[PDB]
Amino acid sequence: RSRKESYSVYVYKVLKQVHPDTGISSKAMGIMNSFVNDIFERIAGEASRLAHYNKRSTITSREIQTAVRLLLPGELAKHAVSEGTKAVTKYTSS
Amino acid sequence: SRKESYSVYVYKVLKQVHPDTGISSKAMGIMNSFVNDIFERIAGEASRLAHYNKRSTITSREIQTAVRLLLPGELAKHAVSEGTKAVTKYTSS
Amino acid sequence: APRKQLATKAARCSAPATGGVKKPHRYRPGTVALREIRRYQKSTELLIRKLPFQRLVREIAQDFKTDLRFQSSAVMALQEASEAYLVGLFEDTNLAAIHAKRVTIMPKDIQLARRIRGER
Amino acid sequence: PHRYRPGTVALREIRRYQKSTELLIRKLPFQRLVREIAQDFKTDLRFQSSAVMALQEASEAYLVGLFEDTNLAAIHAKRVTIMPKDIQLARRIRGER
Amino acid sequence: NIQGITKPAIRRLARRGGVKRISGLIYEETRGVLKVFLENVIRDAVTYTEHAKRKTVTAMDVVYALKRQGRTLYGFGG
Amino acid sequence: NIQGITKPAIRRLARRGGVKRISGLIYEETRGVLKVFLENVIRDAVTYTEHAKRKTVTAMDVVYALKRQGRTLYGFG
Amino acid sequence: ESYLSPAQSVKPKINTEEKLPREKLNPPTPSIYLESKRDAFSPVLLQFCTDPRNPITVIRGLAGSLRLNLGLFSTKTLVEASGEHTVEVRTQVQQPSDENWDLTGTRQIWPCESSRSHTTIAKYAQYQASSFQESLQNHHIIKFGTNIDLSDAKRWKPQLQELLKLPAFMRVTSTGNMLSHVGHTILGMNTVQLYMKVPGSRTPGHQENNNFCSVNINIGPGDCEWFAVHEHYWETISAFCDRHGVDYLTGSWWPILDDLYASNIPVYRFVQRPGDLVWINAGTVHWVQATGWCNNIAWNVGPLTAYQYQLALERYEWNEVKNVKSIVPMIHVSWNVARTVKISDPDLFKMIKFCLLQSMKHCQVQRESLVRAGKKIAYQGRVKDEPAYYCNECDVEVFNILFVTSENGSRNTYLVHCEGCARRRSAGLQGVVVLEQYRTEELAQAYDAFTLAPA
Amino acid sequence: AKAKTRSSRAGLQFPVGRVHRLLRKGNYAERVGAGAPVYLAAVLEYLTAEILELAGNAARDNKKTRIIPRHLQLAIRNDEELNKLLGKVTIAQGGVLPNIQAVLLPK
Amino acid sequence: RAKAKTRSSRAGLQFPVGRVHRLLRKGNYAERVGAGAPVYLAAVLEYLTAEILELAGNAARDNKKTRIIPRHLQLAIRNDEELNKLLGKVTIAQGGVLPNIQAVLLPK
DNA sequence: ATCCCTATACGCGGCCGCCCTGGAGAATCCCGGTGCCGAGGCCGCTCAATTGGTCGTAGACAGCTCTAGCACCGCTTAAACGCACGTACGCGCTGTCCCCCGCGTTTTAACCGCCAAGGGGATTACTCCCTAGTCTCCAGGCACGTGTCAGATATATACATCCTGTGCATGTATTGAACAGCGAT
DNA sequence: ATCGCTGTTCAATACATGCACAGGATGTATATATCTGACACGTGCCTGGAGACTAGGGAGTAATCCCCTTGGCGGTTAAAACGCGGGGGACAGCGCGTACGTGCGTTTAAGCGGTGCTAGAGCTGTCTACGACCAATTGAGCGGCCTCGGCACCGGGATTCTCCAGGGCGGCCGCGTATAGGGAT
Ligand SMILES: *CCCCCCC(=O)N(O)CCC(=O)O
Ligand SMILES: [Fe+3]
Ligand SMILES: [Zn+2]
Repeated sequence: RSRKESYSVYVYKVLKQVHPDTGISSKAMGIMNSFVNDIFERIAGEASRLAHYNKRSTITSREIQTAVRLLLPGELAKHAVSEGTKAVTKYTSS
Repeated sequence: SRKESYSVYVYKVLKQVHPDTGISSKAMGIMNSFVNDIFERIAGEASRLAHYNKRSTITSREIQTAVRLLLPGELAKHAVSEGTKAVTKYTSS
Repeated sequence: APRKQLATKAARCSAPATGGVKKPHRYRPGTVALREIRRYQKSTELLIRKLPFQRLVREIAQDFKTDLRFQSSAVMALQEASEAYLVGLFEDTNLAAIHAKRVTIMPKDIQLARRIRGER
Repeated sequence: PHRYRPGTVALREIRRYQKSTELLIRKLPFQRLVREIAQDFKTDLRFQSSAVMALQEASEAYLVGLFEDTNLAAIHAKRVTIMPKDIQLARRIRGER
Repeated sequence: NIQGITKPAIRRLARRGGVKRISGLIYEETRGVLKVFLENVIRDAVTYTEHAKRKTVTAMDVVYALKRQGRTLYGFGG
Repeated sequence: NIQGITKPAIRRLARRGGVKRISGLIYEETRGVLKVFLENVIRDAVTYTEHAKRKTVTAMDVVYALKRQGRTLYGFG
Repeated sequence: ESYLSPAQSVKPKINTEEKLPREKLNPPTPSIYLESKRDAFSPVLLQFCTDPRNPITVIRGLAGSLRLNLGLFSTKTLVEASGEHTVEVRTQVQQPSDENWDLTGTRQIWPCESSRSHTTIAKYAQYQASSFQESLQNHHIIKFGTNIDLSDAKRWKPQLQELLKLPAFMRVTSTGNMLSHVGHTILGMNTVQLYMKVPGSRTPGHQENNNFCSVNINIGPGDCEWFAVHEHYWETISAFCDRHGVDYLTGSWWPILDDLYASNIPVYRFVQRPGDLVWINAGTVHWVQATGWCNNIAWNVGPLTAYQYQLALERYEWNEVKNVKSIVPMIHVSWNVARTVKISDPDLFKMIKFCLLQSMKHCQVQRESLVRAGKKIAYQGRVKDEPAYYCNECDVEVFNILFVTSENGSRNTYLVHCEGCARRRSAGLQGVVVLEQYRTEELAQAYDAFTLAPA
Repeated sequence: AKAKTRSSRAGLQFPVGRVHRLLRKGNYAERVGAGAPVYLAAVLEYLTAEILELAGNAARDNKKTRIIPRHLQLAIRNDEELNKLLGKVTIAQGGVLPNIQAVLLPK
Repeated sequence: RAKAKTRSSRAGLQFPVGRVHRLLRKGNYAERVGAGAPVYLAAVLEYLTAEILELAGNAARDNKKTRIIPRHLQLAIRNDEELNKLLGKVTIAQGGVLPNIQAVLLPK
């Protein structure tokens, strides 16, 4: 009856981007959905704490970037920050 | 500007449990940090409880459940008793 | 120089045991253990029986709330968590045993691995 | 020449340092180490005195706890001396390596 | 009912954990450790379930109780 | 400069921890462990301060970094 | 090699191809009593036990009068005399009396159930006690206690200590028992052995290895059915050994009256009772069944009596040519006996003389063709109570000279070689040390020392 | 109109009003119940009073009036419940509990 | 109005910028959410998913399989060091363990 | 001036040795075969994201103060360093005894398929109770200033403790004595 | 029987640890004395909490469905349980030499007190863009469906490691050996 949203629709698109001839099982898809939800929660909570520390009431791209710097480990942090900056530039430009 | 701390109330509780004992400044800072820590813990757990059940308010139920989930056993029992008594007295007045 | 260490089997007298039914082939103690290690380190299936685990879970939960029904996925998740926890604990216990210059993991190894991890 | 047998002054020091709360590291060398470590991340950083004190307190707590765990790791292997392998085991079993 | 977790099952768990030789007394200790862990997680899950005014422990309750203990689990829900 | 944590300092820390005998190779190990711990904590604190568009590393930044790593520190706010 | 021929033989001769009625095929066997120590100790009783006329004699109540604490041999105080030890047991099926049928359930085949097994002593004690009272008050299975070592007198001190109030020849070993003179402790041969069993327990028929005389005391409370046969009919077994396929030596088989009935072998059927004693004469192939929960104290001795030695050496020769394992070195035993015994009979005099001369001759030839062409002829010296060294590629006894080298072994253990196997080794011998413990001069001196006292 | 602090109404010493304001401005939920601040303040006061009683006993056991961080550390690390609630917390100037492994005590 | 262009397309992403904005607004993390927070968060999540899925696909191909099961995800996570650090305190249900035997346990 | 005669350089040939090499046999893997069920693409819909415009305030910017972070000096002395000595402790080797492992056999209960009931989770619907918001009034608690007494530092003292050189006491590594087995006379 | 010899079985003797036990240095717990600066209080006021009313949406309660959780039955099939034999490993014990603890002398630099400069944290006022809010719209993603290939089970042969032999070519050991020339007669 009532709907249940999930990141499977976009996870499969990302998979088709990476491996254009590979699939994914249902259990693996659930694992990936849980991973996406967990990382979202971590980053969002860290950004909220960052905004609360500095007496801000809005979460901006800077808060997300600093949360990514704090959470992701080493090289992954740099790559994710670069991707996010490029995405925001593309979004604002267009 | 004007800071806020629990030092004013931590000293009342002290006087209600050890009338002739004082507290230093480092110790008072430790007590204030401890109160802040426990407040953050309980509030976050209650917020998670409210969000999980597809609700949008935090009430005595959520606070009691968070106290049960975070406090270890006997502390939890006594804290729940005291909180329920406090809410009862507050409502009665 | 003087050897004087010549030796042989010791004599004995016994009622005949005809037939001599015996099993000669045996693996040395340890090789099959390594085989089991390899076999279970390349699989993903659970190593505990489901029904006994469900019975234990219900027996434990009986002390918290009565008439507590369990979703099947709930018990499956509990089993997965418990077995992963035990596998990690056993890895740390084996590390402690190897630290102590032994190969046999003993209860003291488990106790040390739990104390260091902060789990009382 | 009254000489104490080995290990008798060690226990006295253990008792003396467990009864106390003072910071065991000299403040100036620790401050210099903190500044040197920070200069790699950001340049021309200024540290509050309270920040350096908090860093030193946290470092002392971490090292004391690690030494307790390493002492446990040493006693299990039938030894009174702690060594680098004991510390490495305490760190591995701790999930920080 | 803790005897359901048998010696062969504990041997399989240890083998997956990389253990080669297993002491005789380790099985009882493992049973106690498993019982302690299960008690903690099940108590948290039952608290979660009681909050929702329910009577069946859902997979989400177990996942939340585990994440509360510092043992996040993937593949049984959010 | 890392050598500023002298051998007597590490011996005092071990004594407080309970160690009775100390090997000769443990001082270098302790220096490495302390360097790694301080590096992680200081990187977290410097990121925290840099977010606030500041040049001074406040005691609150260190406390937040410690809370984030998993070492909650009382007595500094 | 050959050490025996038709020159020394006291062995009475009868032909297996004989005819026997039921009386001769089932006659009561000579039996006696004992009313004093002097009876058994007197030469009359000992000779009766060394007498070819009687296949076996019963000393009824011998312990019943002297009252030695054979009840201390009881498995009760045995457990209160041992908690942990080895008790070899032969698993067997509980057939009633003499009905050891087969799978089809209506045949009596010669082959019998005889399977090895062992565990802790207390395990067998528990099993036998429980199966007792018929397992807390045919169809049944029965573990069979056999050859339980008793070579130590410490844990069994009352037993062995009280087991000396009898004559030397009926004693474990003494100057009247050649087993003392072998310098060894042959298990189940020269040191008494106790074997517990349940009702129906069966030790398949056999002749005691080397054909010694046997001293058997069922301390009970169990009883025993018996089937004694004199030595003449021994090859008779072999006869039906071919007919029913079983073998006469080291095999497994429980005869039946008709089985050897075509052999016309009589059957000295009788029994004993708690506390009794019996002398199974050397050469008596006997098959026993403990029809009740019991425990035997049995061992083997040979009095210097002439008949004993000749009735015995036949088995030694058999084994030598049958590659069959023996349990007593006659060569070495003949030496120490001919070296430190009051040999006072011409019969046994020449009897030993012949094979001793053959031993001298073969050792002579061995060293002669192999002294320098041999390999470092060594002089070990034969330290006192050296265990008799037996080959392993053939098992034959190695006397004086021998071929022993550390055959690898991380602990460097030593293996023994004889001339017969030196062959499989290589041309003559090439690789194994030679160690002879008696110079020909010393052995010749001992030979000269051998004399017939005028006793 | 007659003012009355909600702490007095509930019988508490900790501030119900301040706790309510913190719960409202800390972004925990869209709404905050009337009894939630009272319950949370009562629990906080209970925990504070328990640890304070333990610390005062520890300090008096040392012949001192003022409570310092060492007494707080002793109270937290001695009692098992408080030790478990604060098992991953470092108290500044708290020190360590006095213990020595018996294996190290002189033979 | 004009042809509605999904916010994800403008950001050049494949994760839902609008859905991430919805979750941020309804998750009571902050009083207000900037226009750039959803885009940044969606891009970061998509990058992390791409990394994990590329490693898992390589692991699956090594195994001679077309689909991806949780075992392949566990292998990919526990091999890469940074991913293992990020997900160090996680357990993948039905994933198993990384094969390893202490060098001393090997037969002498 | 000649006999000597056994320890010394010589040898060679046994001696162990340490790996190599072979079959035999349980393991596990890979190729070919068949079949099922779940993942993947399609379809209908509905509700959530987009568009488009307005309102209010949150944060960005400029200006400005007064805090405290840094840097200096000059000295006291407290602690770190280096060295010499010895001891006890970590580490290797050896020995034993025993307790886990590999295996076979009995049994037992986990598991799969299917049936069947109903308890409770999940949803929709209606109603009101409660929480956010707004305004105003005023009380508590925060910053600042003061004094006084608890705790730190010092001294001199009496005491607890550890290290070493005394003694007795005792069960045992090591003696004579008291049993005898044992035999030719 | 006995005048000798003999193996056992008992007691008696000597010796080094367990432990008192003195002294005596050394470090420690203590008790009175003194003074500092941090706590505990008071003062004013001013930002935040409380009183009062509104207005609206979240939550509570009920009614209903139907999913799925439990209860059960039978047979089949692997997995558990029990017992056995044996070797490999845990534990102890002894040797040793090496590296760490202790104490003392030398001296490096941290702690401390001032003292001044200024870089920046922190406050205040302005206003401007940007995020929330709302109405209308449609097309993105979700719930079902169907289907067809990837994977799962199966069988049968192909390596392939284990695990015992059996040696074959390098080592040292050690027995043997030849002796002969400096010493002694
Ligand atoms: C060599 C093993 C047997 C020793 C001789 C006794 C024997 O064989 N028994 O069957 C004992 C029967 C008896 O006489 O008690
Ligand atoms: Fe016989
Ligand atoms: Zn031979």
